[PDB]
Amino acid sequence: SALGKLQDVVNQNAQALNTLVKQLSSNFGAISSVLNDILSRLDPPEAEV
Amino acid sequence: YTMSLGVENSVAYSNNSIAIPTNFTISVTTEILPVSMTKTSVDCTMYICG
Amino acid sequence: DSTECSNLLLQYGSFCTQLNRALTGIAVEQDKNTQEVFAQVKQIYKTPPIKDFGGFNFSQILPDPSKPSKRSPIEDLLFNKVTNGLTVLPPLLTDEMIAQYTSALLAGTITSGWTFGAGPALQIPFPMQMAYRFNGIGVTQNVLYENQKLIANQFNSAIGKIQDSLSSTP
Amino acid sequence: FCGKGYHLMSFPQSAPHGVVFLHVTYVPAQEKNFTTAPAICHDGKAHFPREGVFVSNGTHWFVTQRNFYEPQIITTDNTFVSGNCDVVIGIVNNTVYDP
Amino acid sequence: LTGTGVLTESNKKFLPFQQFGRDIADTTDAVRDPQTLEILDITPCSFGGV
Ligand SMILES: *[C@@H]1O[C@H](CO)[C@@H](O[C@@H]2O[C@H](CO)[C@@H](O)[C@H](O)[C@H]2NC(C)=O)[C@H](O)[C@H]1NC(C)=O
Ligand SMILES: *[C@@H]1O[C@H](CO)[C@@H](O[C@@H]2O[C@H](CO)[C@@H](O)[C@H](O)[C@H]2NC(C)=O)[C@H](O)[C@H]1NC(C)=O
Ligand SMILES: *[C@@H]1O[C@H](CO)[C@@H](O[C@@H]2O[C@H](CO)[C@@H](O)[C@H](O)[C@H]2NC(C)=O)[C@H](O)[C@H]1NC(C)=O
Ligand SMILES: *[C@@H]1O[C@H](CO)[C@@H](O[C@@H]2O[C@H](CO)[C@@H](O)[C@H](O)[C@H]2NC(C)=O)[C@H](O)[C@H]1NC(C)=O
Ligand SMILES: *[C@@H]1O[C@H](CO)[C@@H](O[C@@H]2O[C@H](CO)[C@@H](O)[C@H](O)[C@H]2NC(C)=O)[C@H](O)[C@H]1NC(C)=O
Ligand SMILES: *[C@@H]1O[C@H](CO)[C@@H](O)[C@H](O)[C@H]1NC(C)=O
Ligand SMILES: *[C@@H]1O[C@H](CO)[C@@H](O)[C@H](O)[C@H]1NC(C)=O
Repeated sequence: SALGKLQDVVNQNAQALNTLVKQLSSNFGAISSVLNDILSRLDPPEAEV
Repeated sequence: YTMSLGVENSVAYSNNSIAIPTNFTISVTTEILPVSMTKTSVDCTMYICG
Repeated sequence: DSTECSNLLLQYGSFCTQLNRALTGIAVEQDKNTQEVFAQVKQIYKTPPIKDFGGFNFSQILPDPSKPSKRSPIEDLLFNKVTNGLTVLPPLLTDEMIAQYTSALLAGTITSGWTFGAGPALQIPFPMQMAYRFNGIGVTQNVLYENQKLIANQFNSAIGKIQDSLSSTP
Repeated sequence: FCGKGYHLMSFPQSAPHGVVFLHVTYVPAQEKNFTTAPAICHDGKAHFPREGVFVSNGTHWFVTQRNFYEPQIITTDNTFVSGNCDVVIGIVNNTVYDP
Repeated sequence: LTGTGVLTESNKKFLPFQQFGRDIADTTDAVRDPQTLEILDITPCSFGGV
């Protein structure tokens, strides 16, 4: 634990990056979290929503 | 437990007593200081849209 | 307690985890700040029973044994003059512990000068410590020793005026 | 600012996303009690230490540098005169050698 | 399932019921193609900043 400050910097940066990447798997109230599915499933007036 | 702040010490103060070091210790201590992070960039358009 | 609201909130991902993580980081950083300010010495020093410091008077800054919190008069004045899912976390160091740390720092700097900050605490008479500090600003020792009572009187008067100024200015 | 103790020098070491400083410090050790005085009274003159501090090992009075015990004969070379003995509180009587 | 990338031979030992692979971001990483049952490694073609 001597190098804890640098390891903390690395862990916070990597963890923030991982959380940002994981946020792409949330649909945020939409039908799906994948844009390709929404494009290939719906008409444009609802696809825009 | 209730943590201890440190080991108690009573300095033998008087108005005519001085403590003079007869020796010394050459001590080396480390100080770790973060300097930079990883330089990341995000393609906002392709992140949101692909 | 709404179950449908929570069911909808799971669709938003780990926003709650981010906010709790950031607040936890702030909370531990506050304790780290207090440690770095106050916990600078691992020896708890105490002032001698006899307060013979060559005429210098530290009663306003030394702890008061009469008080239950063992705070100094100036510290007690400072503490008197400063007044849905949310929780307030108590600080790691209590006010009593911070007062003990401050008391240890005061006892070290009164009985040992700057020596306790660089190693073992080395006892030295306070007029001689203040003569060293006079050397540190380019003033010879004799200027202090020949005016020792006057310097002690000025120091005591200035400390008293600090207490009065704190008490009277909101 | 550069480690615990009286700073001597520091060495930088490169580290991943940071820097490590090796702070070399002078930490005093093996302290010994002495009897001290603010000044030495000699022939109605007050002698003060030029660089050090007056210490007594029990029988003799010496002048030593403040951060290391190194007693020396109290002479007119390592002391300066200011006033008489009637003003300094705690002055003690001792002879001041003259080369 | 729609996506864009390169289709290559894969050395990931899939289980027989397993049909497609997963990463952190949920964009498809590998698949088992129909009509052949062959497992294809999916990597999106190169991007970067200019
Ligand atoms: C200088 O002398 C004083 C006493 O005249 C020493 O102080 C004592 O130290 C011991 C050991 O730590 C304690 O048990 C006593 O309670 C202390 N007495 C007082 C009155 O404080 C001091 O340790 C001596 N210093 C050196 C460097 O020898
Ligand atoms: C000052 O302290 C040093 C160590 O901090 C002493 O050196 C030690 O001396 C003993 C006896 O001579 C040896 O057994 C050790 O091996 C030495 N240690 C080192 C690191 O060299 C030194 O003697 C002390 N000097 C005085 C005058 O007390
Ligand atoms: C140090 O200062 C304190 C306060 O500045 C002195 O305490 C005063 O003592 C006189 C008589 O003993 C009282 O009339 C005052 O009311 C005290 N002041 C307070 C604020 O309580 C103290 O005498 C001084 N000297 C020493 C040696 O402690
Ligand atoms: C204080 O220091 C002085 C000087 O080091 C000591 O005086 C010497 O003591 C030795 C003891 O055998 C004698 O041989 C020398 O002749 C003395 N020197 C002089 C100039 O007289 C003295 O003994 C020390 N006192 C204590 C209590 O340690
Ligand atoms: C230091 O020496 C001076 C001068 O030798 C001493 O002062 C004398 O003290 C005696 C005792 O009271 C008086 O009778 C003399 O009149 C004083 N002479 C002068 C010139 O003041 C002084 O007492 C000595 N101090 C110590 C602590 O021994
Ligand atoms: C220290 O105080 C005592 C009284 O407690 C006094 O007799 C002595 O002269 C003082 N010494 C110095 C150097 O002030
Ligand atoms: C046709 O596809 C089926 C899967 O539906 C597979 O079992 C079969 O082997 C395929 N036949 C050929 C000739 O590719």
